[PDB]
Amino acid sequence: MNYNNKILVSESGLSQKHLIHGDEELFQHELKTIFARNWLFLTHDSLIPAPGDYVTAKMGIDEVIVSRQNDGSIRAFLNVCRHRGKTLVSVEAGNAKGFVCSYHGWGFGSNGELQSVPFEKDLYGESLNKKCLGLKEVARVESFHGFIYGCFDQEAPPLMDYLGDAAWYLEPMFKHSGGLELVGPPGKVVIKANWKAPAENFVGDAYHVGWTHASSLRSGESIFSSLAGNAALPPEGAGLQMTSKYGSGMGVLWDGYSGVHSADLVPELMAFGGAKQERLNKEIGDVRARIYRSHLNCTVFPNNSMLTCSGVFKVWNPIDANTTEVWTYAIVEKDMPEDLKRRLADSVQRTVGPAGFWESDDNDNMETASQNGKKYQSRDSDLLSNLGFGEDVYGDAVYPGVVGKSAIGETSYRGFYRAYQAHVSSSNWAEFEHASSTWHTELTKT
Amino acid sequence: MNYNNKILVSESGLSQKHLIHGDEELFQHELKTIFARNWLFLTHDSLIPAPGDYVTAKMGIDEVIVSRQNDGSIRAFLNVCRHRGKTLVSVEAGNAKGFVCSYHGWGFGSNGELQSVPFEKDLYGESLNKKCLGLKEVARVESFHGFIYGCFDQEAPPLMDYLGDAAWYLEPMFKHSGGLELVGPPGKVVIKANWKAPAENFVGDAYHVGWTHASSLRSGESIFSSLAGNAALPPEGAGLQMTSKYGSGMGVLWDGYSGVHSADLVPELMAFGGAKQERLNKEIGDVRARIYRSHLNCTVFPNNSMLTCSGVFKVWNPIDANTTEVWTYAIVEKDMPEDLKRRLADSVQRTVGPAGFWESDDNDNMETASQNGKKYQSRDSDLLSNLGFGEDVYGDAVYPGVVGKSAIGETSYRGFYRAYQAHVSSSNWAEFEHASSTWHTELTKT
Amino acid sequence: MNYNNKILVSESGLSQKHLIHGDEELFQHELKTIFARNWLFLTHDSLIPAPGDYVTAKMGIDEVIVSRQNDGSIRAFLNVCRHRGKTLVSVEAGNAKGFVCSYHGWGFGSNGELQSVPFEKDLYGESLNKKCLGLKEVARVESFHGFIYGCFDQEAPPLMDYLGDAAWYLEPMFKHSGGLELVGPPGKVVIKANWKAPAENFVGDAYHVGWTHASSLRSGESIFSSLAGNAALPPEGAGLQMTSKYGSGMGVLWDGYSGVHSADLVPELMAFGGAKQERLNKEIGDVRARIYRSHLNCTVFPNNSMLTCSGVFKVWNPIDANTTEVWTYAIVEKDMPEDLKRRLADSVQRTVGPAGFWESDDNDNMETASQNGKKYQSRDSDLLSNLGFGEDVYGDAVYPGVVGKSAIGETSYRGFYRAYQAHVSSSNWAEFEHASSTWHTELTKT
Amino acid sequence: INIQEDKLVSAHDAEEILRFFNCHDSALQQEATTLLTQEAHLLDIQAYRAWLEHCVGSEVQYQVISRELRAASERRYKLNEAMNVYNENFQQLKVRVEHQLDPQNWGNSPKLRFTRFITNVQAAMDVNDKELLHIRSNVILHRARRGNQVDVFYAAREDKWKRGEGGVRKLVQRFVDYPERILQTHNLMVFL
Amino acid sequence: INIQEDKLVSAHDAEEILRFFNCHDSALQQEATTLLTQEAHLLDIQAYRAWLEHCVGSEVQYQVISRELRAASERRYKLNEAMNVYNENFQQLKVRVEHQLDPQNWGNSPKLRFTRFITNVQAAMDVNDKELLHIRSNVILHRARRGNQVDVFYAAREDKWKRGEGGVRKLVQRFVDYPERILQTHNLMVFL
Amino acid sequence: INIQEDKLVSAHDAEEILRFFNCHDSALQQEATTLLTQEAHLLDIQAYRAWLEHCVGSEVQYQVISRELRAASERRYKLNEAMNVYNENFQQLKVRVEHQLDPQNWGNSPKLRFTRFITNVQAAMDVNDKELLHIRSNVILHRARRGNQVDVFYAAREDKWKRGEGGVRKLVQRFVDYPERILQTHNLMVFL
Ligand code: FES
Ligand code: FES
Ligand code: FES
Ligand SMILES: [Fe+3]
Ligand SMILES: [Fe+3]
Ligand SMILES: [Fe+3]
Repeated sequence: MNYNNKILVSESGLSQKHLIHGDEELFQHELKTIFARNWLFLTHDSLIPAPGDYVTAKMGIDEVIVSRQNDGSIRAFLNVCRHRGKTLVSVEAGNAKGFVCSYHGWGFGSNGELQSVPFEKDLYGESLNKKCLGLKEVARVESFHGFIYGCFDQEAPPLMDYLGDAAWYLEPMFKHSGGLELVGPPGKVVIKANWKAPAENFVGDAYHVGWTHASSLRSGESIFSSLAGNAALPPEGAGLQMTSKYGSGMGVLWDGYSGVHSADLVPELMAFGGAKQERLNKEIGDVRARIYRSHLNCTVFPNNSMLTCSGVFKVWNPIDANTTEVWTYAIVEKDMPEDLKRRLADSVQRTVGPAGFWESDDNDNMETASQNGKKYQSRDSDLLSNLGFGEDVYGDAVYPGVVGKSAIGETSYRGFYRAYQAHVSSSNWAEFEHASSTWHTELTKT
Repeated sequence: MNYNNKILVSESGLSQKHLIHGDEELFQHELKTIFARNWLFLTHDSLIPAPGDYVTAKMGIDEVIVSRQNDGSIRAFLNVCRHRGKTLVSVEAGNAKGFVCSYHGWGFGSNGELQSVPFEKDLYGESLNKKCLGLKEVARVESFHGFIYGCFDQEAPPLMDYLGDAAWYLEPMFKHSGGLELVGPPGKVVIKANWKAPAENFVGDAYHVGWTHASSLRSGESIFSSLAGNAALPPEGAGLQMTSKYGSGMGVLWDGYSGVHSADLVPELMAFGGAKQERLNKEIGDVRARIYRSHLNCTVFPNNSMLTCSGVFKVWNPIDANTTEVWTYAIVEKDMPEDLKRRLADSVQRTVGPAGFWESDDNDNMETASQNGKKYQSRDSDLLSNLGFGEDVYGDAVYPGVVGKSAIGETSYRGFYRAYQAHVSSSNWAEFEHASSTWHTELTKT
Repeated sequence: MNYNNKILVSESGLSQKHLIHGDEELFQHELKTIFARNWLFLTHDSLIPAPGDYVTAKMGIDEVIVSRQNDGSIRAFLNVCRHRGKTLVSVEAGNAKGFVCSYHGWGFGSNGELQSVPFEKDLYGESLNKKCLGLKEVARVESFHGFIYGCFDQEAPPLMDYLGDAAWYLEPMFKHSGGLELVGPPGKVVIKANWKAPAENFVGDAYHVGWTHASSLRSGESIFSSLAGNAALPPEGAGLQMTSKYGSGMGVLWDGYSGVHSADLVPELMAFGGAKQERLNKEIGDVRARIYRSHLNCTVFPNNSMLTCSGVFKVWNPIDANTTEVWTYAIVEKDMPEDLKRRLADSVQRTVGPAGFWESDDNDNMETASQNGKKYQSRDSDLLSNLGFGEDVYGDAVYPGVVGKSAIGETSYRGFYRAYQAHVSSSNWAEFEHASSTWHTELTKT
Repeated sequence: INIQEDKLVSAHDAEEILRFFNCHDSALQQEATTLLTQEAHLLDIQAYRAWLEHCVGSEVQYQVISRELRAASERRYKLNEAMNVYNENFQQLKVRVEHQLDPQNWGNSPKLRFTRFITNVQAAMDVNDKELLHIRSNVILHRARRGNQVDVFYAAREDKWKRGEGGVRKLVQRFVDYPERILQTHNLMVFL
Repeated sequence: INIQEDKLVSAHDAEEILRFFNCHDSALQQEATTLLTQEAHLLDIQAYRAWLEHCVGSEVQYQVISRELRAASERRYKLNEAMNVYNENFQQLKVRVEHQLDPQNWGNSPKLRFTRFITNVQAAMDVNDKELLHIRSNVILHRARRGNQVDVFYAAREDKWKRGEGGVRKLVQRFVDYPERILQTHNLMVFL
Repeated sequence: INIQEDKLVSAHDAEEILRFFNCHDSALQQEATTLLTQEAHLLDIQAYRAWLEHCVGSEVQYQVISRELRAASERRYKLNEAMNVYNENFQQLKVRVEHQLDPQNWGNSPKLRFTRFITNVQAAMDVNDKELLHIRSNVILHRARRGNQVDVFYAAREDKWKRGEGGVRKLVQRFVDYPERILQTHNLMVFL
């Protein structure tokens, strides 16, 4: 397939070829043009707070070690020994000054440097140039209010610029709330879906909720429970959708601070969120204080998703075109009482974790949609994302980005796929930029 | 591999490259040139008799919904939602006026039309062109005496013409007997063989029976039991072999109406078949009435096989070059007593079903022959099908098609593979026809 | 990938691209340029001593039948019927005059000839040219002191020439000891590593032993036990490393006759080896008699490895780029007492067999190093094998081959990979020879 | 069980619960465990004739079904719900045993290896036929052959056993509703 | 057990050994086996309401954890060692049961098939609370759906059971430390 | 069993049937079940020293074989039919235990997870040695490590146990004929 020319996503992001969820050659191409190019979620300050603390993380199909340095910075390195290529670290988290390889005993610092080699003097003499044998380092590591992302491509935009218009929506919860903590360890489960299926669903899919999650809505008694079985459409002005130049997007459901949480947590959460909002009105204005306590379903392009207020944080780790390893953390506000934090974390896993009854509702949707992309008569078929097209705006006086002023639509699909197509057909960041110079015009046609 | 030029099957069908049972690139090519082009078995009238009755079926690797319409016709559609591509129907059979997608709730009629979309007015307004969003329909659906076949290619010959000279042999049992019923549900088992291995075995392989099935012949006491261990060759004139332009073929074993059925059913069957034959002599002539009660081992090209009289009906559903999903039904004569029909159906599954002791004898044959097609030193080796070559006739005054007038030979292999090669090397039906304009001359050389 | 031009192994064998352990297209290319070209281990005289005795063996991914002929020679044939390609023999060893196919009953002799066909007269008449339908024969089969190797390529060097300078080291144990016996049956286990990972480790890796095998060294009380945890480097002159033109190589650890064997066997072995050495001094000279009772870790290129004195014999049978089927035999000296032979065989399996506690230490090393070769950021990375480079010699007055006069280094890696690269980039033996005309000069640079 | 409230429960399944929750006779549970362990041992060593002689009643029905996947809410479509993978009388079991033992059963060389794991044994005497014993048990059956073929089967068995010749309890009915619709074990050519 | 000598053994695991190696009460082992076999039978037929009513105590904690992979020699890193796949009270179990039984639970059509294998039952009365029964058992749980999906789960269960309404023993705590860190079964949406 | 009639049955297998079909001593079956469940519990928590001390006799032979695939009709080829995956005396078992517990056993970090399922227990006293207990049982052994590695082992065990120090019954022989010829579990580095 010639990725320079093949129209995988149509103009304005209105449709995508079904093969994108099934084609293994495209998956291999995405490793280069999506995962090796873009910012990928690694960890949170809260999981590696002290010098020498480390975690392992995936970046695409690669595994990295992410380590808190003595100077307080974070550096990340391929989890691969520079000698004969053994995996260096076999655990998920810990604290160490360095990492010794279990094959021949080479010792690397927490800073990636090759510090020792057994019997170096007797064996290598002075001939081993250890200065050139440090672990392969992730070129870019940056933080968004404690959330640490990495990028293999030195040419990437700064993380803040990469978030584009999405950042404005995230800041009330990520910054002005006093900050968030990631509660580990994550749940980890493999699903037989393409990584794009959950990514697209979280970025932009409010339409499915009433039908897909009918049983979870009815059974759990959450705040959004009137939606069960499409019994009731959200009212006028219940929310909006947004997207951005580099593909990140989200839905906003006004006031839904208790999110997916079952009635057991609703009163406590609605009190806590409302109290903080009252304080934030004075600091950031009524609209943004309201956004703070509004439910955001967001994907940070390509494969990191979250539900603010529900407190869900997801990584869709790619394995192959129909296999994805799903990592599920809880996010909590630092200033919540510890007992509430504990109960919130358990409720996140209860709802969307490995035995998450809500997330179970989505399994067949994402698995069969992905697997159908391999089937001969479906490969060249068009997946549709035209809901709300012709009603999106850009440059709004109150809400930035390309915005659909309705709770339910496919605005965020279109922006996600526009960015995806621009990357897949480009060889580097400069080419992506050239391909994206009229991004918002494209999205707001008709 | 250049399929226009590569000789995968030699002239006259005398040999085939072993790689055809192992090569995954060829398997992908067959999805286009075999499965997307040819007629494939779907279901029987007896399984979807009433309006709204439906089954799911495979066509190659694609899944279809096959539905009885209100006007009595049958239409078939890809089992894939037109929105985001989820599998629509997750069951094997039922009755419904339509199908609702569990992802976003789109509702399709039994006629494939997009009938409803949740909140269409509020969400899409008048902008959704539902008339263009019906399920992707199988272009051709036709019946052969209640047996329903489909074809994705509008350019295919009519099913009757496609059966060619094979139809003449099938009609006594399929038509003049008063008709057949398919008894479901089928057994379903995955085998680690290429779909062509069982297809070729059923189309034309009487030679294996005495040796492969020695233990089943000896143990079951069936009518063909003298063959066990190659203890006895069938006598002179015990049967014949035939093949046809579009690849379908069969063996005929004169008078073997009880087939694989164990001695418990032999007397009852031989009485029933003989009685009907006596009536059919007057209607269709002695030869054809005899064919009615003669055992036919047939493959309807590419991947549907049957044993008449034994009452076995098989679909060899392709998964990959060394994986096939085997569907096993029983076929019974409509006018048999119900108790006999029941016992016949159980006996079919007993012998050739998921725990079929006869079919178990064939497993290693087909699996290892297929898997050896992947092995380096065997890929370019020649599978032989020369038995009886130079003794076949065409245009016989009594028996139509290319015919070998002997019970045991490889006539039907040659015709199967001649058609296969003509398809694999052609881009459409017109090219297949051009490649087949001297089909019978090729088969009857020397 | 263009294998004529792609530098997979750098000059002097100093590094290799990590992708060589992961790339499936390269694995397929190796089937042609490595496995179909080179000598591969089949069996030992001791396993097929009598006329009609046979074993099955793998040669690359192909399976062969290896059979003792009536005249005392050994011939080997593809385990694939010449009719429809079924696997002929389903057992690992036996005694027979021939092999009958279970599909249609064709009968082949122990000499590969097609001897009978059921009902030949009635079915084929005189038309079957049985003389042309013998099993596909392995072109070359030769013995090295009872160890039988095969080669599909008629153009290969004789086995003795192929062993090159390695033969000199093996002869004291293989020839002058009175000869070895292979004790079957082998252990068989699948590991998720590329075949080259264990091959390279056995050919040349003494460096890993103290660290990788720390727990086995400490727990087992073997003769090399002072190495545990890199507590002690072997002294000066403790051994050497060698390699050869056609890729075979080994390490030599002076005097280590009891090898990996736990203290229970050490005194008995050290007595037995020492006694034989005293006799061999007179016959082959002190140096070679010492080599006899010195531990050799050798790979006979490409995929047969051994530890003399420990008595380990391995075949690394390739399945795919990250899958290998490991066969483990014991080798014993024919003139050892039978009770010692029995205990030695059990000790081999105890240490390096399917539950071998030593070999278990190596699993993660080889599996992760191989699997990392598939990971995007590692494919183009360089595996290093520069230890000892610039200190190797060729043409030494005492020790032949390219020799590093130190127990620990990467000399044998370099020779292995030099030969590998010369094969991968060549279309036949003549091209390999042209690519290897300065093999030792290349290895001894700087 | 109230199957109007417990919406996922079949009438058949509810009837079988009631049978065992009522009975408790600990000695019967032990007798049943012995019976089934001995049966499994005979099968595992491929003593199929011994199994017929010692474990299988002359009036046996040995039945394994595969049920078509239908909508949970389905109420109109009424055609055959299941097919019989096995539905054997004693003579038909004997045919299968002879097929296993025939020296031209090529697929039995080299010899297969079976290991059976029987768990969750429950036993209750029939209310009406005081000599009929109901036994329920689950089986994992592992079959290994030809170096690298391994198939694992999982099932629940509803049995009836009755005292026969010599007072030996023998199997008079076995019913299995096989849980996997599409078999991924090559065939179901094993005695569950 | 001396965990200074038996270096791989956790303090928690050593405590549980001591509990059962001390007790032997063969009748208790039998009562426990019955309890667990009946529980498993109810679950296997998807009688989730019956399971709640007959097997689960009002004060239950139903907990399944997944422990982060840490170095055996780790001693400094002190953050949350595990997450809760399940950590349910009775009301939260009831929500899960209602979700299973809801006729708009699309993933339950066609009906799932469950088979559970309970083994290695051990039982001991609590030393201090004479009405609290400790039961340990292992489970293999086979789930089959939609033709060709098969998931097999493996776990050890540490239970506490107490006599409740009507004198019926009911589950008051279940603890499972799930042995596989990354699930390869799509989800863990099964009651272990 | 008549192995001339039951053609697939080995003489060895027929001898073992006879041993258990003769005995019935229900209390012995229960003692054996306890013994094996406790052994499995010790192994599952990796209390390998405790296992040696409490479960393994000083005179033990611990043997697991792998038999070469030969023709069912083979009668001429007479070379070694099997190799020993394990064939351990007490000292050799101790070496293996020390290797497991060594803090430089890198493959044991992060800690492995074992779950064992013991079924089909049969027990009979030896006819001649009144203090020797024959126990047969089957095991499923699940090993999980490093996030996504899972290996499942299946075997039948023929054991001899004898009362030793303190009157505690200990294992004096274990024999396993491993059913899979080519292992697909990376290694067989587990105590069956
Ligand atoms: S591979 Fe890491 S030290 Fe050699
Ligand atoms: S995928 Fe079917 S309604 Fe959306
Ligand atoms: S395939 Fe061997 S005789 Fe036909
Ligand atoms: Fe959802
Ligand atoms: Fe057949
Ligand atoms: Fe090693």
